[PDB]
Amino acid sequence: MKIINARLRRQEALFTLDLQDGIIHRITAQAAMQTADAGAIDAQGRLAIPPFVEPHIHLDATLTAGEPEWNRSGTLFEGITRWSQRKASITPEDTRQRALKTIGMLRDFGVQHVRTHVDVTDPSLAALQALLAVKQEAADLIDLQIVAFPQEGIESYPNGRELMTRAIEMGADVVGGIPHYENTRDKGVSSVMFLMDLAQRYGRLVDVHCDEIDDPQSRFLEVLAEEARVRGMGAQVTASHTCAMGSYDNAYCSKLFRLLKASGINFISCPTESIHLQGRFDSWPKRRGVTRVAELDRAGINVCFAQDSIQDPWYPLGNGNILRILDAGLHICHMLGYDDLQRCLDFVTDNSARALCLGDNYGLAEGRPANLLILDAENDYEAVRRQARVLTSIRHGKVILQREVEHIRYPAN
Amino acid sequence: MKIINARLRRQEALFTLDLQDGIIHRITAQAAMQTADAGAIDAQGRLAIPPFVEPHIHLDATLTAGEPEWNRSGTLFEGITRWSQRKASITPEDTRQRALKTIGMLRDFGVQHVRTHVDVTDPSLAALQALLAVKQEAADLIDLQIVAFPQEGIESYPNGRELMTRAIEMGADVVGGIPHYENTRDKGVSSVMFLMDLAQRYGRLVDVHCDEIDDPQSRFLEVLAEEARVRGMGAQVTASHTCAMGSYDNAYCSKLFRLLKASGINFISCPTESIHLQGRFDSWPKRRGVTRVAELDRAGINVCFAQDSIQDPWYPLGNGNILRILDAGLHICHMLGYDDLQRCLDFVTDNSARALCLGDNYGLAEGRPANLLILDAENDYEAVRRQARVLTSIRHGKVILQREVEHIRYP
Ligand SMILES: Nc1nc(=O)[nH]cc1F
Ligand SMILES: Nc1nc(=O)[nH]cc1F
Ligand SMILES: [Fe+2]
Ligand SMILES: [Fe+2]
Repeated sequence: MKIINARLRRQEALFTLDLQDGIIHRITAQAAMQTADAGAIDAQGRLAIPPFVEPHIHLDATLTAGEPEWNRSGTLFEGITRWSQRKASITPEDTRQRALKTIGMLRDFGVQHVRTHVDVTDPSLAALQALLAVKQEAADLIDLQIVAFPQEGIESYPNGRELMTRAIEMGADVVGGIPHYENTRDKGVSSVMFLMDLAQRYGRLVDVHCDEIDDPQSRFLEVLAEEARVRGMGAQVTASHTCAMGSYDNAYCSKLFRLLKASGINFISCPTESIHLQGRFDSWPKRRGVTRVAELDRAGINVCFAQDSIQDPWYPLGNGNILRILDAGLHICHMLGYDDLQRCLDFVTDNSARALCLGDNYGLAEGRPANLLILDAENDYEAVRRQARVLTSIRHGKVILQREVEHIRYPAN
Repeated sequence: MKIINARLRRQEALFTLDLQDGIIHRITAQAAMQTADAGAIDAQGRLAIPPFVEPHIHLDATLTAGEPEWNRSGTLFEGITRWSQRKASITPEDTRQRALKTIGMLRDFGVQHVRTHVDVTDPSLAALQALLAVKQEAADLIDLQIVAFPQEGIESYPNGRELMTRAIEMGADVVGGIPHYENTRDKGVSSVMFLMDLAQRYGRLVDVHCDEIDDPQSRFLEVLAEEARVRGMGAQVTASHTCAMGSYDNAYCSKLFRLLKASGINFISCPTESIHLQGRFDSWPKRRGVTRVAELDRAGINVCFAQDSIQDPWYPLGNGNILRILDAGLHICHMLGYDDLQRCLDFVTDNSARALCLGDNYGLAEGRPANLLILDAENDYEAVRRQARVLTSIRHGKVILQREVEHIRYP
């Protein structure tokens, strides 16, 4: 299949992309606009990018907001209580139906790579069973990674170490954790030691809910980064949230950055989720509660944005559109400078792909899989400013989604 | 013209809206999802609302981002510097062309009511002249209100008082102000006294940029509210921004609220603008810098949301879509409760209309102007969740915008 008149990120020239056998066969700069022969897609000067990535979402909990009760306080902790209640009625088929519906939303907005956390603090591991099957069933739309996520703690929940182990042995791709939620500081530390041992023993990736709390004493990130560094696993390890970093002592944080850089770990921020869940224990002034995204990025540290929740016990909105999350993140993290906006798509594509260790299975380069979108915009700035629609989504060389370009009529002239 | 099968806000019932001679002739409850007759518009269970309002925007500065230099710090103060530079080459034609294009964006997203601030710290009053003209020219799309806004201060700029007076004489609807930017506290206070005298003498509305700064000592709001209360002009008065309130001592703020309630003034918050401009002088933790929107609303005080800027020396983004602003404000102000979401369109429709004193010229009631939208959603919650598109905009009983319903194909 041929795509002509396509823009590529941060370049002026138009390109033709030749897709064959499910991979990108050739990419070639054109002289100017050209005409689509039969069986050629004309991108019409629109941007072609690799697919959006959703590197952190809770598909087991998606679409359960209000069941059986609402999170009245809007806090992380009440959300956990509400989820605990909903867990009483989770079945594999219930999980499957909700997850597939949310996957449809992600697909509608150009997401082809998803990393989902699944709560394994449930002796039945019902949601895990369902999502391991969804991974197979939904492969025509997405590549799904599954994180074994001990929502109620590893050290603090009955048989927590055993449940994490079962989940990894069943084939969860990523080992999770929640050290700030363990009952004591010492158990928070030992949970990190366990999960890293587990990840290393089974050769899995790591993605830990790390310091998702406004307490400036929540410093489990240093433990994770140092284990990553010592074990030589940096690239395989992601720290999600790190909200407490947004409240750290600045002298400590400056020291910390040396280790963060040295460890080579990745960071995920969920700005719409954290703006909603953080700052709840302040009066006024009210902190933003988001990690230091701009600063990590300027230090050469890989950071990206994620939606986290869609209509679940923690977050009542969500429609699958990662560009809305990008917009929120640039605002809250003070990244609306000219240079930030010229490359802002990094934070929902390339950086996220690096966090998920997609390697050569991602990106527009000859020889890589033919997975791409055509966006209704010419560049990064216009993409975020207009919240550009995904006009075409192509997966394994096939068109899986097509939108018409919006047309507004003015009947009164 | 007849619209059938329309949802109205916060009800499950279906309605027919009958429009004649530019007004809403009849609103009738239906007993079913009806088959449409040849002439009728079938809303198909979609929500009909009065138009979105943009109660605070700077049209004179719109689409000037980067001219002649960028706001590198992303601060309110550098923004004023860059604007001062851009103002050096502002002309009426320049203002008119940019303002019309942004008005086009606002129209595209269902905005029919707009209050623009115009910088009158300019002895040529170029932008004001242009916008007074645009108010008439663009009346087929929007009802525009103009605020005489002394960007560089009243007491603090050469002939500031005389320029404010001249701007009002020329026909500005609203008297503006910027007390926290005056050079001393005492001059901030005197500027409020002057601007209230000016508004009261010429019978104009008031809308002040009030305490747009993270300084907890910035307390001009109390002076503004007290003057409003004493003069009996609360309903005519609006305080825009009030970012400092998000940093006030809490005992003081609790006391202040009694005055805010008694004064009857309105509040406008610009969440995307403030999240961008505020908190710049903190390290960590970093404050939100937005006023106490949820608290004002719970105290029965009228508050609403606005875009503030579209691609200007203060804010590099913007596309005219007020629903994105609503989204931002609900998140940043911690108003994502179930109850909040069920009525969240208040903050970009009814509340804003109240701030602009639109009265019976606004709202879906018999006898009122046939100005309304059909949104691609059934209720407030879905409208903000999906960022619902405006499918139809009707003004004075005529369709002025039509969008196709989006249809995704899956091959
Ligand atoms: N933000 C969240 N934190 C958690 O620990 N669980 C689920 C969530 F959505
Ligand atoms: N937020 C703003 N404050 C001002 O004083 N001027 C212009 C703006 F856009
Ligand atoms: Fe999460
Ligand atoms: Fe303003």
